[PDB]
Amino acid sequence: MTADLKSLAKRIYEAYLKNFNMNKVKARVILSGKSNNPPFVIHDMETLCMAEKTLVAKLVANGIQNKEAEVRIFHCCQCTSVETVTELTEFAKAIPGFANLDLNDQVTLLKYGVYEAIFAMLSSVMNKDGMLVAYGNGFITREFLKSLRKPFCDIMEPKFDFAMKFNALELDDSDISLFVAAIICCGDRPGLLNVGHIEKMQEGIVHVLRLHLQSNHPDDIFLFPKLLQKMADLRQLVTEHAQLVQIIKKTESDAALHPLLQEIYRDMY
Ligand SMILES: CC/C=C\C/C=C\C/C=C\C/C=C\C/C=C\CCCC(=O)O
Repeated sequence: MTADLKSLAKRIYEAYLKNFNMNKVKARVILSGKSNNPPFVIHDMETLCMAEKTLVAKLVANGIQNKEAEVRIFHCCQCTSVETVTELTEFAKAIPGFANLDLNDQVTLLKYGVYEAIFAMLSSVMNKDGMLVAYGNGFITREFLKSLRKPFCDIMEPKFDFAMKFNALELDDSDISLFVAAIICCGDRPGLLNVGHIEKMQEGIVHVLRLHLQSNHPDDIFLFPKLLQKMADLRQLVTEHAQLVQIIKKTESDAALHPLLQEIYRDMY
């Protein structure tokens, strides 16, 4: 007559496999070079423009009215975030207690948590040379993103830096699913109404995470505190990312921000 924490961990993992279009196994199969619709490599302007014509044709169907390359890239980044936000919102229903919260608290938790979760999961599609994009159908190089004009070259590099260290922890999907659930369940988000119930939701999911890591990673006795630190690092990465997005908003008139993301950023930090 106790909670079955192993079963809860499996429920979380299954919800993550169902709700996210990309997972670490799927990404690694693509990244390894394994036969139908392999990713198109974007390493320079020529290959960016070829990939766009095949994979996002509408965005470049405007002739002389097409936006600048960097702005098109930023638009594609935002489309990816909007999709991942939708996936995270459905995933969160699997977290014990989340769907029992008031709707406004669900919204606040997702508002602060989504970009932390986005950058954690992005590590799964990154290696030291580049990252998968467009539902696994493109691979854009880290050097190409660094070559973009300021401020757009400053978007991805800190995320690659985070990812290389995160990937060295050698987490699998069963671990990452619980880490993402724990990110969402933070009782210290600004503006929460029912802090007490959220704190107990957080305690429960972090307990599931700690026990799972103990079992799944017997070789790394500090993995749990390492991941607690990664959550704090992600909060700082998101604060800095939001500051850069605000610079883009103020100084780049063509880089329209999608309304869902503007709402996430509004009053965030
Ligand atoms: C063929 C063109 C398609 C894709 C290549 C262009 C851009 C890369 C796409 C996605 C990159 C992945 C994640 C985006 C990272 C940070 C989010 C920045 C925008 C935001 O603040 O929501």
